[PDB]
Amino acid sequence: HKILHRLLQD
Amino acid sequence: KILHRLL
Amino acid sequence: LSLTADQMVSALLDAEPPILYSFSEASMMGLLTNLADRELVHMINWAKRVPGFVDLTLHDQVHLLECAWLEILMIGLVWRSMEHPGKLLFAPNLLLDRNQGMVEIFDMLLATSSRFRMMNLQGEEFVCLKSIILLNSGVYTLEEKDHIHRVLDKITDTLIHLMAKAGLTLQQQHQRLAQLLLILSHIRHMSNKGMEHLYSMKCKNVVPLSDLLLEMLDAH
Amino acid sequence: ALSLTADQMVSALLDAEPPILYSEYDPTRPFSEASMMGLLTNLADRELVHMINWAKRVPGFVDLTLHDQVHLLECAWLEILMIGLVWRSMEHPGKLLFAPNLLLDRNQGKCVEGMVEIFDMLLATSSRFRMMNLQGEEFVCLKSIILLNSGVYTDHIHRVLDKITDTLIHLMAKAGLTLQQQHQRLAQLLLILSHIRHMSNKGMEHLYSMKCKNVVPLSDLLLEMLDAH
Ligand SMILES: Oc1cccc(CNc2nc(Cl)nc3scc(-c4ccccc4)c23)c1
Ligand SMILES: Oc1cccc(CNc2nc(Cl)nc3scc(-c4ccccc4)c23)c1
Repeated sequence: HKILHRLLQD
Repeated sequence: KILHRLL
Repeated sequence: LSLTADQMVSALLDAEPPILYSFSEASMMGLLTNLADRELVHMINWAKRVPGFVDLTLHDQVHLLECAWLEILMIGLVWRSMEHPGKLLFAPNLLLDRNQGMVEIFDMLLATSSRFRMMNLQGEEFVCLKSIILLNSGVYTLEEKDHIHRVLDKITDTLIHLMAKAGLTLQQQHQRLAQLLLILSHIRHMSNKGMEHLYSMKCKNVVPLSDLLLEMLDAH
Repeated sequence: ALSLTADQMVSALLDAEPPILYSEYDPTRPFSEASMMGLLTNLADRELVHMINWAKRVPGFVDLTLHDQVHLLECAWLEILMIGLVWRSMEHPGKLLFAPNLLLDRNQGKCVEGMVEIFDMLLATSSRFRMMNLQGEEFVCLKSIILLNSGVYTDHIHRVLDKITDTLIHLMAKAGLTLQQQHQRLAQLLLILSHIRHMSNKGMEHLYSMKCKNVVPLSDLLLEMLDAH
């Protein structure tokens, strides 16, 4: 997935 | 410019 | 600066330009750019009838129209496409759906049309919004800036007057005013994208572009 | 979110403010076009991480799906960095405070091809904010409006945007503005957002040209953010 997608979760 | 002469 | 709100509204309504008439990839942008060139001539006459615009210097008038012209074309296009869900009425004889499209811009225009439909934008509000675009879009790029800002405040007053006259509460007036002005950010975005597209057309030197449109790119 | 009062709206936004970060500015060496862009892309990259934390604390934002959250940030991130930059440059006429250790005038911006044009617009926006005496409470409302509005056209978001409008009016009345002055200043503030959009689009085109000429390496995140435009 997009980097941004992961960062929004962490 | 054209806009000059048009105004 | 001395006009009443109703006088502001009737002046802007009176100045409204006419709607003009106009496939391959080259031929369709031929139509769009030929249409845009003819509309620009009428835009110049309209700008001269926006109250306060003639008070500005010729240099300032040129700068404002150079910055705003595609934004103004685009809000006009959205406005006349509003009663045609899912389509853009470039001209009465040139009504397009998205499959005929560019499409990135097309979709943005369609979503703006649907937003105007959603808020039931009124003709009187539309002409105020188009004058705001003209006065605002180049004002950031002393006495002449204060005059533009004083006229801008007058059009805000006129927008609020229209909403009060329509029965809106104070809270609803402020909310709808904000809703309308935020759509102008999206219009700025679409004009930016459309300039880039126009610039690529001039580089590809396939579509014929008028001397006037070529000078409008040069300014950007 | 829709149940917050105006004062609670303002308090939440103020407490969510990201920190001011430092650049990797190396004073031992002169600037080049590459090293100056390197500083700005490195800073923007580190700021984005704090941006994400902040966006999760903007009321109504966590209610959205992950895809919608991605879209809004992809659309607004550079506008948000720029309105932040303008805000913290307000008390430095003629300069842009990219970071406490990176406070530049326009002559230093000429180092990067195409940069001074964007530098001049940011300076003008900062001057506009200063002459309007923009307050921190108003600034945080505007920054949240950008997050929620810029990607919206591409009902819940609009109800939250309306609440922020209510909050701006409440702030203005609390400061003693007349009813007419309230709607005039609301319009003046929201019209600046059109200019911030414009500057973001120019900076995105500028970043793209830096990538495409191999001037500076962009992080994976910055590459994906650019790529969404
Ligand atoms: O009132 C009018 C009359 C014609 C076109 C438009 C809106 N113009 C576009 N719309 C869409 Cl969907 N796609 C594209 S791609 C390039 C343009 C464009 C066209 C002309 C000049 C500058 C840019 C453009 C409004
Ligand atoms: O909070 C920050 C941190 C860094 C930069 C900025 C403002 N960013 C710029 N400002 C000026 Cl004057 N010129 C330029 S030319 C290209 C950019 C740019 C830089 C990075 C990413 C995308 C675009 C840019 C704000």
